[PDB]
Formats: sequence, structure tokens, C-alpha cells
Amino acid sequence: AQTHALSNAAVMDLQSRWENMPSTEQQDIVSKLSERQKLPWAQLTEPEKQAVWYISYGEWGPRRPVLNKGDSSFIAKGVAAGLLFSVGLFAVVRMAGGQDAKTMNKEWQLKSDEYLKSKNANPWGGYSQVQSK
Amino acid sequence: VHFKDGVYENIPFKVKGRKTPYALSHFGFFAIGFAVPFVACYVQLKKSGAF
Amino acid sequence: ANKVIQLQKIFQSSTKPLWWRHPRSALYLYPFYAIFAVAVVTPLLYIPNAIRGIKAKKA
Amino acid sequence: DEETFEEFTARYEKEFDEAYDLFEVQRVLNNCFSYDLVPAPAVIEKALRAARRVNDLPTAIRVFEALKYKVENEDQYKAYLDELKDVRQELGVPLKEELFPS
Amino acid sequence: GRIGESWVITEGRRLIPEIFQWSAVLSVCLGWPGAVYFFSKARKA
Amino acid sequence: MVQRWLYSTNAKDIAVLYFMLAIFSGMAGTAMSLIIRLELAAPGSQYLHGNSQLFNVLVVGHAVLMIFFLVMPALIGGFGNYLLPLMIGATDTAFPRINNIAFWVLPMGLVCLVTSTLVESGAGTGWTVYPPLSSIQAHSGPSVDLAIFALHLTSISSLLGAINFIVTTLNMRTNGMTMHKLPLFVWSIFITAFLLLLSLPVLSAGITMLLLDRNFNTSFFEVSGGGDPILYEHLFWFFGHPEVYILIIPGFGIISHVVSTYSKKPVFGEISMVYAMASIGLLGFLVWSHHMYIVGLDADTRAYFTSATMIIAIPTGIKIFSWLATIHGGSIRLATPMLYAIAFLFLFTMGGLTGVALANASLDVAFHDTYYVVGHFHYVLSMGAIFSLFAGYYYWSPQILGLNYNEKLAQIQFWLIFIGANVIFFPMHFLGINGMPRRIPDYPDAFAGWNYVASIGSFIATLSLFLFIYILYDQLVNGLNNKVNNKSVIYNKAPDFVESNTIFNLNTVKSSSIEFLLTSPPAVHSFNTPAVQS
Ligand code: HEA
Ligand code: HEA
Ligand SMILES: CCCCCCCCCCCCCCCC(=O)OC[C@H](COP(=O)([O-])OCC[N+](C)(C)C)OC(=O)CCCCCCCCCCCCCCC
Ligand SMILES: CCCCCCCCCCCCCCCC(=O)OC[C@H](COP(=O)(O)OCCN)OC(=O)CCCCCCCCCCCCCCC
Ligand SMILES: CCCCCCCCCCCCCCCC(=O)OC[C@H](COP(=O)(O)OCCN)OC(=O)CCCCCCCCCCCCCCC
Ligand SMILES: CCCCCCCCCCCCCCCC(=O)OC[C@H](COP(=O)(O)OCCN)OC(=O)CCCCCCCCCCCCCCC
Ligand SMILES: CCCCCCCCCCCCCCCC(=O)OC[C@H](COP(=O)(O)OCCN)OC(=O)CCCCCCCCCCCCCCC
Ligand SMILES: [Ca+2]
Ligand SMILES: [Cu+2]
Repeated sequence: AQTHALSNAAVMDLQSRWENMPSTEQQDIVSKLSERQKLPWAQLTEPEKQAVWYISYGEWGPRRPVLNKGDSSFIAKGVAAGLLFSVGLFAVVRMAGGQDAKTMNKEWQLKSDEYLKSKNANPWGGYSQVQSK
Repeated sequence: VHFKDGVYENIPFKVKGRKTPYALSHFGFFAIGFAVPFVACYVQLKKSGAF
Repeated sequence: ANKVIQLQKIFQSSTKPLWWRHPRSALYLYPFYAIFAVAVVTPLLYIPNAIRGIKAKKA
Repeated sequence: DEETFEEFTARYEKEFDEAYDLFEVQRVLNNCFSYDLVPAPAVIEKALRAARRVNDLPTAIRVFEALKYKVENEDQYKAYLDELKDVRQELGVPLKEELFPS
Repeated sequence: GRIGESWVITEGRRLIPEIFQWSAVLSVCLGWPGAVYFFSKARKA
Repeated sequence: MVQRWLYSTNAKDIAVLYFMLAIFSGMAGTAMSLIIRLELAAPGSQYLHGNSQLFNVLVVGHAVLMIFFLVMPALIGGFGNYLLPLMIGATDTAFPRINNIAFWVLPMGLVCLVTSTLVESGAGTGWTVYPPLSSIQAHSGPSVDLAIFALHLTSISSLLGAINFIVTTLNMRTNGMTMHKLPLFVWSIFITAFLLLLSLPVLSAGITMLLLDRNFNTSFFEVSGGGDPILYEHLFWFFGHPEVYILIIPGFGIISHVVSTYSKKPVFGEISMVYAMASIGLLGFLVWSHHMYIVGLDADTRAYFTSATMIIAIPTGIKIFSWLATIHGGSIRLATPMLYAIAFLFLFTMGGLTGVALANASLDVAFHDTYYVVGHFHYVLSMGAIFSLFAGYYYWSPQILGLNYNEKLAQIQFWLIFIGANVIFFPMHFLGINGMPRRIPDYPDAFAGWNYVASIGSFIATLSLFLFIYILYDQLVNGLNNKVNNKSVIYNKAPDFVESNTIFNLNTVKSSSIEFLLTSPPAVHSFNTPAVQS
């Protein structure tokens, strides 16, 4: 096998540099580290060890997560912006609706309660009709 | 019968290589669907004399 | 008489669609297509009156 | 499936000795950690000696990482690191915390 | 014997925080109409 | 081009036409429910100028479009025709020309229902079309005829398709696959095909007899000739209930696949899932008169139907606990299809528990024509069957189309419909328990409160549908780019814990059904040498 170690310029910070490396240069690093793992493992250097762990189980390629960092916050902002737009659109279409019914006032609703209190309406759960201005 | 294979070949509508933008077909198709209840209302409110 | 084998070789060596291979198929397909067009167009030409409430004066 | 714990170790010990490439050592290891039990120390030792024979260091590191997920306490993780002391030292296997210290 | 702390302490430490997070979610899913009535004219005048 | 899409004999091409028509119809049925909810916002005439016939017309159009022109051509006409032949190894369907006529009758049934609302005054009858309100005395002119012919054309469609589904499953399985080895989604289309075959012919008797009273001087239901209106309800509801199960079971089979994929576990007790689906399909023929509890039936008739209706809760609850058992102890991956499936388990349980109260005949006296009923069946049909339809599209469309969708845009879409659907239908139970009748355009003033809240949620949910229409546009124009940037999910299963990144590239797919092993857009000649299993 290839015995000489890989140089520090080659595998210094493999995790940070891996994503931008050209593909043919990625294959060459893998080939040399495969011959190096055939030696006793107590000889290998730390940058060499961190490279072999990262290439197998690093959070890249297949192991890319469902949401990237900053995506949940985009989602919460998009939901709150969708609630605001629909509610403000409802209030514009309401402005083209028909006039209020003649009975939807507090003055009319307080004479309704006058009639119901005499007839003893809802004697344990309330009869009041007041819901307007 | 022999047909072609690929990405945009198993659908009846054209998406690429067309003169007019595909947005006019995509949203025009779903606009006409959303608009048939309002055509019905117009005919019937024009029969009751409301208009 | 028996004509299964003879029609069997006409059909299997023909390029035309299935409903066109028999030599007698022109006499059915030409008049059917004309009749099929009248039977589809004419009911459609009456929906304008139905929406407008005009009834035919068969009287 | 009625397999006692003693039959579990004696069957996966046999299964780690027959693995002949990396695909086989990773596939057997995946199934061994997928039951409702932590494999015995004598099973972990045979999984380390199987990754040495196919010459793969990251698979031996991941063995102890799965071990710290499967135990119930952190004092069960320690007692394993105190049984497999020589083997982790004789083959030269580091711990993932020792390799990427925080 | 058993190594480490009792399984009651280990499981207690994991579920108690989740009971409170469950009751704060189901209250929102079932009690959100109570807030609409809180800001209404009909309520408490 | 003309003969590929007008002369088609391929089951994949026909399934694409189904989905195109199904989604064009949900536009119209959603627009009608929006007009309905605007007129219910406040007391008084609001937008329809006091035309109560028009309000009733839009309610019939709303129900017919949602049921017979959206949910059936998509769950069955679409997913059944596309995934059932691929999941069993079939090279086509049996009867490919029958498969094509069962689609082309639905466009002709739409130009019958639409022209029904434009002629005279339309059909303001309800989707059940009870006589004598729907006879020529109380509904003159050709509107109710044109609506019956529309229903006839959807029955020809569903019956012909069911005969094709049954023969294909029994006759065209691949080497080694026995009936105990079928995928659970194949079982759900097979059982549904039998309910359609035994219930549709009873509905065609009822509504053809209604057509005869109107135009041929007949007294099946006319009271002056001896007929009986209560006969029509027996004949209509003997098809009705089986229909609601014809609408949920295909969604039961979709939920099974999605939950198993995003747990990395097989379905718990897979054999008892088929037995439960068969028991629910059988008990759905013995319960129909829970829809007639107050029309004057005998007290011993009503006590039978109470106990018959309740015991369908036992097999359904087995499927609920079974689904919770497969996700327990899993490795859950929260992609968009998994979000809908978890919401289905919570919102279907709620809708089904309000049905258990309705099952008792004594309590249904306070629950007849009450909004409370409307609240029950929008929880199981709109947070039920509809949520399983979204789960299916996000699960299979990247494979079917070869084009990926924007993932984070799709999670915004899910939350906007989950929030908005709950706002429409949860207060419906409050209105009903206090006594608000259904099928009214106008109400007393004490019902204004909850009716305003529900009309707001109706705008939230329509906005979520418009976001889905944009997501379709983005997938069709930018689908190839969604694979190279990080805007979409590539693998629905990730590497196992000890499996390295490069070993994972040897077998990217770990699937227990064939469909994820094909080319991304599957080939038009998918099998030449038959697939083989042990
Ligand atoms: C399929 C069944 C279905 C669906 C989905 C809906 C959806 C909705 N329904 Fe309706 N409804 C019925 C079936 C359905 N309904 C029936 C049978 C009746 C009774 C008729 C009768 O009384 O005669 C009824 C009655 C009814 C009434 C009673 C009116 C009255 O009594 O006169 C009201 C009132 O508001 C109402 C409202 C709504 C609303 C607001 C929605 C909306 O919330 C919809 C919310 C969600 C969506 C916007 C739909 C999704 C959009 C799609 C196009 C899906 C596309 C998906 C893919 C292709 C992947 N419905
Ligand atoms: C998808 C459609 C669908 C589904 C699945 C159902 C399911 C059920 N329905 Fe529903 N129903 C409709 C659609 C549907 N319904 C429609 C459209 C109407 C109105 C028609 C019209 O008038 O236009 C209607 C109306 C209707 C009526 C008539 C009421 C009336 O008109 O006055 C009744 C009567 O009993 C009923 C009951 C039930 C019951 C018991 C179930 C059961 O299957 C539910 C069982 C499910 C569960 C129970 C949940 C999970 C169970 C467990 C977790 C087990 C543990 C539980 C216990 C021990 C209780 N519903
Ligand atoms: C964190 C917990 C959750 C957080 C909770 C978040 C959700 C909270 C929801 C609370 C908001 C609810 C408000 C309800 C809407 C409303 O009240 O509208 C008020 C009125 C119309 O209301 P109305 O009473 O029905 O009108 C009567 C009909 N007449 C008689 C007029 C014909 O409207 C009017 O006529 C006057 C207002 C005119 C509109 C301008 C207002 C701003 C809209 C701008 C438009 C922007 C978008 C449209 C783009 C085209
Ligand atoms: C439920 C009560 C309120 C509902 C209505 C309001 C909804 C909130 C508005 C939208 C929230 C946006 C949050 C951003 C996404 C996020 O949170 O993502 C955070 C996590 C993971 O992402 P991460 O943080 O690890 O990485 C972030 C990288 N950028 O995803 C989740 O956990 C999703 C939770 C899935 C829930 C399934 C569907 C829930 C409905 C079922 C009913 C629940 C049971 C009820 C009984 C208890
Ligand atoms: C109006 C434009 C005319 C332009 C004038 C021509 C000048 C040259 C311009 C070139 C364009 C040629 C125009 C030809 C027509 C055309 O390509 O798009 C026009 C087509 C119409 O035609 P149609 O064949 O689909 O039939 C239908 C006619 N009723 O719109 C559309 O369907 C848009 C439909 C998109 C929505 C469908 C989304 C579904 C996605 C598939 C997912 C399936 C999932 C399956 C799961 C089971
Ligand atoms: C699972 C899904 C949950 C989603 C949560 C719902 C939030 C989405 C938006 C809901 C729309 C609000 C309708 C308002 C209609 C209206 O106009 O209200 C009118 C009332 C006054 O009444 P009035 O008679 O004067 O009206 C006069 C008519 N012209 O003003 C209000 O009360 C303001 C709204 C209060 C805000 C509460 C919103 C709910 C949030 C719940 C938070 C958790 C609560 C937990 C309690 C235990
Ligand atoms: C309003 C008045 C009522 C009218 C009834 C509706 C009319 C629609 C159909 C018109 C008939 C055209 C012939 C098509 C049938 C055919 O050709 O069946 C022949 C098919 C051809 O098989 P293949 O070509 O697909 O495969 C290619 C193999 N060579 O053999 C089969 O499938 C075998 C099973 C036969 C079942 C046929 C069922 C009969 C269809 C009518 C069902 C109507 C049900 C509703 C009853 C009211
Ligand atoms: Ca009104
Ligand atoms: Cu029912």
C-alpha cells in the first residue's frame, strides 16, 4: 500500500472543504486513504482519522437533512403572512356586502330581553340577546 | 403503439419550447374552473330581475 | 362458405388500422361518420333556446 | 421468535466471523443493534475484529457510538468502556468524543 | 444487579416535561374558540 | 398526439386524464362553497339578492362536484389506474377499451350538470333529491332530469371501472405473488370495487323510477296514486352509506404505505388490516337506516340499527391502534406526506367519535338536520379523505412525473389548510347543539356569532388551495432544478445508522413494493420479462 501520510495541505479541514472540492480531486483523496487504512491504525494521524470518519458518516449527500438551517423560520413567517393576507381580503369583500338587518342593534335587542324576562325564558342558562353596539 | 419516453413526454400539454408562456395555459385552465359558479349566478340573477 | 383462413392472411399482413382492413369496411365507415356528426351537433344547437325559455311551436 | 439472550450472542458471534467484505460487516452490524437489547461485550469484541479484517476504521468508531445510544444510563456506557479496554487500545480505535473533542 | 440510577428516575425525567407540553397543545386545539368570545361585545358587556 | 390521448389503451395515460379532470372540478366545488359561506356570514340578504332558489342550487352543485367529480376520479380513477397494475406486475389492465370509456363519460356528465343550473331555475333539492319536492309539481321543467342523467353517467363510469379492477387483480398477478402477498393499497381498491358492484344498481333503480314519475305518469312515490315517498329514501340510502366507505378505504390504503415508509417499519399486524377492511365493507350494508331515525319507523327497527351502527367502531378502531403501533419505536422522517398522515390520525378520530353519538336513535332526535351533522361529515371527508389525497400526491408525483417540488413551500401549504379547515368546521358543532337547522340561507340573529368565525376560516383554506396551484406550476417549470439545488427532498429513506454514505449508493431504494424501483417516469413498456418474487 501507499505508506507515506497525506499532507496537511490535503486533509487539513476535510469537513469544511469537502463540499466545494472538484470531483476528480475527491476521488484521489479516497484512493490514497484506502491504502492507508491497511496499516495498523495507531500510526494514522488525526487529520487522516477525521477525514475517514467524515466521508462515511458526515452530514452531506445522502445524510442531508429534510430542512436546512433557517427553513423552519421561513415556514413560520410564511404561515403568519398567509393568515394576514386572507383575513385582510375577507374584510375587503365584506365591504361589498349588503346592509345590516334592521334588528341588529343594542336598542332593538334590549326590548327583546324585556319580552323574554316576562315569559321567564331560559330560567337557569340565560336569555339575553345583546350582542351589538 | 410506440411512444416516447422522458420527462415532459407523458402529459398531454406542452410546457417547453413553446412561443406563448406556459403560465397562460396553467393559470388560465384553473381560472375557468373557478369561474363557472359565477357564470351560473349571473344568468339566474338576470332572470329574477335583480339586475 | 369458409373464409377464415383467407381473411386470416389479409388481416395479418395489413398496415391500416384494425377497423379498415376488411375490403368492405369503406361502405360502413363513410356513412357512419356523416351521421355521427349530425347526431352530435343538432342537440347542441338547442341549448340557447333552453336557457332563453323558448319552446318549439309544434302546434 | 423465542430466542434467549444466550442464544443471541452465540448466533451473532458466528455471524461476524463469516462476513467477507464491508457490505457484509455493515449489514450484520445493522441487524445486531435493531433488537430490544444491548449486545453483550463478547459480541462487540467480534464486531471490532471484523472491521479490522476488512480494513475500515470508521465502522469501528461507529460501534461505540451506537453503544452510547442503546444503553439506558451513562453508567452503562462507562462499564462497557471499562470491559473493552484492551481491544480499543490494541487495535487503536478512538472514541468519537476523543476524535472531535468539544 | 443493575448499573446506574433507577429506571423510575430516568423515565420520570423524560415524561414530566412532556405531560405539560401535551396539555398546552390540546388546550389550544380545543380552547381557541374561548378566546374569540373573550373579546366579543356579547361577553360580560 | 391525437391518437395517444383520444384513442388511448394505456392505463398510465388514462390515469393522467382522470387527475386533470378531477382537479379542474375541485376548483368549481370550492368556488361554490366560498359563495355559500359568504352568504352565511351575517343575517340578512348579503350577496344573492334574496334568491333562495339560487342558494339551494349552489348547495347541490357543491356536493355533486366534490363527491362524484373530485374524490372518486382522483382516489380511484387516478391512483387506482396508475399504481394497481404496477404494484402487481401487470402489463396493462384487463379490458383496455372499457378502461377508456369509463373516463370519457365524465366530461359528458359535466356538460349535463352544468347546463342543469342554467336552465329554468336549476335543481334546488339537496344532493339526496327527495320527492315530492323533486317531482314535476314542486320542480317543473328539465332541470331535475338533466341532473339525473348526470348521475346516470357517473354510475356507468364507476361500475365499468370496478369490473375492470376486479378482473385485473384476480387474473394478472406476477410470478410468485399470491393473494396473501398483495400490497395493502391493492387490497383497498379491490374491496372498494366490490362495494360499488353491489350498491350502484340499487341507486339506478331509485332515480330511474323518479324520472318515470316526472315524465311518464307513474306512482312509485306519488301519494295520490298509492305510492310512498319513504320508499325512495330506503332505495337511496341503501347506496349512500356504502358510498361513504367507497370514499375512505382507498385512503386507508394510502395511509398504510406513507406511515410505513417514514417510520422504516413494516405495518403492525398486516394480516389483521385486510380482515378489518373486509369487515367494514360488509357491515356497511347493514346500517343504512340511521339516516331515517325520525321518519316514523318502529321502535324495534330502531333498536336493531343502533347496535348495528355501533359495532363498525370495533374494526375501525383496530386500524387506528394498528397505525399507532407501527410508528411506535420507529425512525420518523417528517417530510410533507408524513405531516398529512399524522393529522389524519388525529382529525379522523374526532370525526368518527361524533358519529358514535349519532349512532344512538334516542340522541339523534336532537341531531337531525342540525349543523352538528354537517360538522361530523366534514371532519371525515375534508380532514379525512381530502388529507389522504394530499398525502398521496406528495408521495408519488416525483416518481410519476420525474420532477421535484419545493419542500418548504409545501409545509406552508400544509399548515394553512390544517389551520383553516379547523376554523370552518369546529364551531359547526356549537351551532347544531344549540339548534340551528341545515340547508337555510338565513337564520335568527342569535346564530350570528359562530357563523362569522366559520366564514373567516373559509378564506384561509381557499388561500391554501391557491398556493397548491402555484406549487404545481413550480414543479412543472423548475422540477429539474429542484433536484440539484437544496430546495427539495431527494430520498424518502435516509441511510441507516451504521451504513456509510458510499455503501448507501449501492442500493438507494429499500422498498417493499415495485413502484419505487422503476425509472423515474416509468417506461411505456414497463415489463417484458415478468417480475419474480419468492
Ligand atoms: C367531498 C366532500 C366535501 C368536501 C371536500 C367539502 C368541502 C367543504 N364544504 Fe361541504 N358538503 C359536502 C361535502 C363536502 N364538502 C356535502 C355532501 C354536503 C351536504 C349537501 C347537502 O346539504 O345537500 C356539504 C355541505 C356543506 C355546507 C352546508 C350548506 C347548507 O346546508 O345549505 C357547507 C356550509 O358551509 C359546506 C362547506 C364546505 C366547505 C367550507 C368546504 C371547504 O372547507 C373545503 C376545504 C378544503 C379544500 C379547499 C378542498 C381541497 C381542494 C382540492 C381541489 C383538492 C385537490 C387535491 C389534490 C388533487 C391532491 N359544505
Ligand atoms: C368519509 C365519509 C364518512 C365516514 C367515514 C362516516 C363514518 C361514520 N358515520 Fe357518517 N356521514 C357522512 C359521511 C361519513 N360518515 C355524511 C356525508 C353524512 C350526512 C349525509 C347527508 O345527510 O347528506 C353522514 C351522516 C351520519 C349519520 C346520519 C345522521 C343524520 O343524518 O342525522 C350517522 C348515524 O349514525 C353517522 C354515523 C357514522 C358512524 C358511527 C361512523 C363510523 O364509521 C365511525 C367510526 C370511527 C371511529 C369510532 C373512530 C376511531 C375508533 C376508535 C379509536 C375506537 C374506540 C372507540 C370507542 C370505544 C367508542 N354519520
Ligand atoms: C397569534 C394568535 C393568532 C393571531 C390572530 C390573527 C387573526 C386575528 C383576526 C382578527 C381580525 C378579524 C377582523 C374581521 C374583519 C372585519 O371586521 O372587517 C370590518 C369591516 C367589515 O366587517 P363587517 O361588519 O362584516 O362589514 C359590514 C358589511 N357592511 C355593512 C359594511 C356592508 O371592514 C370595513 O368595512 C372597514 C375596513 C376596510 C378594510 C381595510 C382594513 C385592512 C385591509 C387592507 C387590505 C389588505 C389585503 C387586501 C389586498 C387587496
Ligand atoms: C398544534 C397547535 C397549533 C396548530 C396551529 C398553529 C401551527 C403553528 C404554525 C406553523 C408552525 C411552523 C413551525 C415551523 C416548523 C417546525 O416547527 O419545524 C420544527 C420541527 C423540526 O424542525 P427542526 O427544528 O428540527 O429544524 C429546523 C431547520 N430549519 O418540525 C416539527 O416538529 C413538525 C411537527 C409535525 C407535526 C405533525 C402535524 C401536527 C398536527 C397533528 C395534530 C397534533 C396532535 C394534537 C394532540 C396533541
Ligand atoms: C392557450 C394557448 C394556445 C397558444 C396558441 C398556440 C401557439 C403556440 C404556443 C405553443 C403552445 C401550444 C398550445 C397547446 C396547448 C398546451 O400546450 O397547453 C394548453 C393546455 C390545454 O390543452 P390540453 O392538451 O391539456 O387539453 C385540455 C383542454 N381542455 O393547458 C393545460 O392543460 C394546463 C393544465 C395544467 C394542469 C394539470 C396539472 C396536472 C399535472 C400532472 C400531474 C399528474 C399526476 C397523476 C397522478 C395520478
Ligand atoms: C387548531 C387551529 C387553531 C387555530 C387558531 C385560530 C386562530 C386563527 C384565526 C381565527 C379567526 C378569528 C375569528 C375572529 C372573528 C371576529 O370577528 O371576532 C370578533 C370578536 C368580537 O366579537 P364581535 O361580536 O364584536 O364581532 C363583530 C363582528 N363585526 O373579536 C375578537 O374576538 C378578536 C379575535 C380574538 C383572537 C383569538 C384568536 C384565536 C387564537 C387562539 C389562541 C389560543 C387561545 C387559547 C385559549 C385557551
Ligand atoms: C342509457 C341506456 C343504458 C345504456 C348502457 C350504457 C351504454 C354504455 C356502453 C355501450 C355499449 C358499447 C359496448 C361496450 C361494452 C363492450 O364492448 O364489452 C366488451 C368487452 C370488450 O373488452 P375490451 O375491448 O375492453 O378488451 C379487449 C379484449 N378483446 O368485453 C369485456 O369487457 C368482457 C366483460 C363483458 C362486460 C360488458 C359489460 C357491458 C357494458 C354495458 C354496461 C352498462 C352497465 C350499466 C347498465 C345500465
Ligand atoms: Ca345571510
Ligand atoms: Cu351513514
